[PDB]
Amino acid sequence: GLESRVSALEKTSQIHSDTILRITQGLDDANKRIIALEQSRDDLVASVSDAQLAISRLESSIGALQTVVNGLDSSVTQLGARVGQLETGLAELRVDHDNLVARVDTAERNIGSLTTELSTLTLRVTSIQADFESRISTLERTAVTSAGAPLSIRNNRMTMGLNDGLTLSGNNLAIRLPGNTGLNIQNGGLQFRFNTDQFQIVNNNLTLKTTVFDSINS
Amino acid sequence: GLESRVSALEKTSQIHSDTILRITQGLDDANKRIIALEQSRDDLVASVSDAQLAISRLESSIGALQTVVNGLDSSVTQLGARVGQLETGLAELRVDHDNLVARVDTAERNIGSLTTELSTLTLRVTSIQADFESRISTLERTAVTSAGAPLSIRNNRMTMGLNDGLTLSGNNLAIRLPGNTGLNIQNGGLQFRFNTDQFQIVNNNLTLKTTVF
Amino acid sequence: GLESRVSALEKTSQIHSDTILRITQGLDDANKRIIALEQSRDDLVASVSDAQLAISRLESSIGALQTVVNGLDSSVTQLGARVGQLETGLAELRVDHDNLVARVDTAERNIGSLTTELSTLTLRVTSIQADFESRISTLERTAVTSAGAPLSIRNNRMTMGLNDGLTLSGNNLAIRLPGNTGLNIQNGGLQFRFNTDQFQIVNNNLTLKTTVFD
Repeated sequence: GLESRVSALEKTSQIHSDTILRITQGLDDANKRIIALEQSRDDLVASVSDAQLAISRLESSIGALQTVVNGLDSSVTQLGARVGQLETGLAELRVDHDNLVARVDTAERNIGSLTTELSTLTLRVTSIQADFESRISTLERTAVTSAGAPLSIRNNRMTMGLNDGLTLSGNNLAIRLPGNTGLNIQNGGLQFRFNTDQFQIVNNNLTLKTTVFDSINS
Repeated sequence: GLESRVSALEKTSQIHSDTILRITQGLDDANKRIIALEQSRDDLVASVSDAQLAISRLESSIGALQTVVNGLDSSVTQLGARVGQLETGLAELRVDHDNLVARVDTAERNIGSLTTELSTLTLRVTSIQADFESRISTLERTAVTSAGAPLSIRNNRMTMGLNDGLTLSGNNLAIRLPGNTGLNIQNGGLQFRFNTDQFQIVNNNLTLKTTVF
Repeated sequence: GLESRVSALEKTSQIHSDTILRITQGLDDANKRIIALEQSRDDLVASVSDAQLAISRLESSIGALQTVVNGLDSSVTQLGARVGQLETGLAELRVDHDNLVARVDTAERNIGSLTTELSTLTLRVTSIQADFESRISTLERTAVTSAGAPLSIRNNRMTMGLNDGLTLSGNNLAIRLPGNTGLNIQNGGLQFRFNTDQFQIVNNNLTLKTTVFD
């Protein structure tokens, strides 16, 4: 009856008491685990906040590096064009210098050639001047350029003027003896001629012979 | 009395059972949600640790790359100075070459004139030598340089030496006949003169005239 | 007895009601804190995921930049080698040009000395030509190169041909009178001689003296 209803309550009350104590232990365990979770949350928020700032710094550093590198790339491209032209320019100036060196090599050979050719010609002029000076001089000292009477010169020709009594016989000067007056060229020269029965020569004087008048005296 | 007290206890006891069951249900659900949070927490810790390590590596590699980019920047600057010096040096040498070319241009033009003027002078010396050689030798072959007696040369003048018997009549050679000895220049030359009543000529001999009785 | 048991149950029933309410308050506190942790967890997942995505992007950028930088380093090295070859080349051309400048410096001095020597010789040749021309043509105009008889030239020597009657007394032209014929060179020239007791000269005529007949 009423004792049965009380006994049933006491039975349930003991179960309620045991279950309440178990729920309390479980709720205490859940609370501790929540605190540990809130601590982990705070640690994670701080680590993530630090990681986010570090990432932002890395993005600034990388972005600044990319621009510096981009600049370096253009400068290297400009220097590559400048070295390329410098190698072309130096190759051209070397070809131009070598072509000029060949021209100087030819000019040095032509200068040396003119030096000996002029030396030969200067020596030749000295040789001709000396030989001709000596030859002209010999002629000037020894050639006949004037003459005294009976000789005369007209246009490089010398002639001899002769008066009557002197003439040319063959190629020679001779004594002219016209007619017959007792003069003759004989016995190597000029001789006088006389009748040898009438005349004689005594002391180189014409003399009448001693016997001339013998026929008259007889 | 007790029936009402027990009845009240029974009513509260039934409410307690129902609330206890709902609380157990709630605690069970809270426990399941705590487990999921602990697992999520473990996964976050692992991923944050991995993120920190990766950041640390990015910091190291950016730093090393900055050092290399700094070294590259200085090299590009040093090369830029060297290139500009080479560009000036080549432009200076091209000017110095072009000026020396102009000096060779005149030298080549001066050699060409010297070669021409020497060639004309050589032909002139040959021309002068041949003309004078012929003229001198003609004079050396034909000119009178000596003479035999009665001719003599003194200071380029030729004279004729004359003995008594030969003289000048004007500028002509003549026979000298001093005084009157019967010799005379007449009838075109030398003749002997005699009295024509006392002498005659027979075979070019002076003869006494026959009519002298 | 039974009333003592009822009173024991009532006391326990009130303790149960009070603890149930405290557990209800505790469980409610737990649920609020769980909801907040779940939302914080969702935000952390989103923020960690954003950070992981940002990290992988930086890793790609660093990898790509390192590639470019190594290429640039390779490019600067080759350039530095070309620059060094250009420097040794320009220094070689400068030496070669300055050695040619010295060769042109001596060649110009040689050309100048050769212009002087050729100019001096040209004037000298003209002087020799003018002096010799005058002297030669003076000899050509005045020198004796031919002679009329009795003068004759043989090998630049002039002689005079003489017939009998003409000879030489030393270097002088003389009349030759062989033997004793009455002719003699006396009183400055040619005279005829005669016996002055038998002959006389009257009007330059040989005459017999009157005394010869007596």
